[PDB]
Amino acid sequence: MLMKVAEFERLFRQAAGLDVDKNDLKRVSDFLRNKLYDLLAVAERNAKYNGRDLIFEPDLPIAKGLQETLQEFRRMDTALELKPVLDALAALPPLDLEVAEDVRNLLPELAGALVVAYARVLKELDPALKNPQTEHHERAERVFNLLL
Repeated sequence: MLMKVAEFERLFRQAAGLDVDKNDLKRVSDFLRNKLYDLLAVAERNAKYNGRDLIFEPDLPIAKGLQETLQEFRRMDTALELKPVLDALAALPPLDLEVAEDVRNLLPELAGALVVAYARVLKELDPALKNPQTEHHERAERVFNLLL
């Protein structure tokens, strides 16, 4: 998974006051891993367009809102390990281009930002519910699919 079960739990609680079900975490991890991979796939296309053979941060399609969510995640002081994120991404097809060092270091933070945004979307679907179940996750995925 992108991070430890305890880290996912902590982020859902910190970001949105939600008690996430441990049973839904593997699906959350896989879903967000796919979104992160797709940010890198688009970044690869952008790097090539700019005549480069390496992916830099500006190549990742990060809109202002997600950039602000990333800053908020950074300020939660949650140091996520790189290896689990790289291992999760390696589960999918390799990209043609490698990424710059600053991008590699940004990956765990982007994984955390995606969890913060996902938790907050899940909360907005039912502001009063503290313990969302699988059905709510299906709706949160549909929302994420519209933009990422």
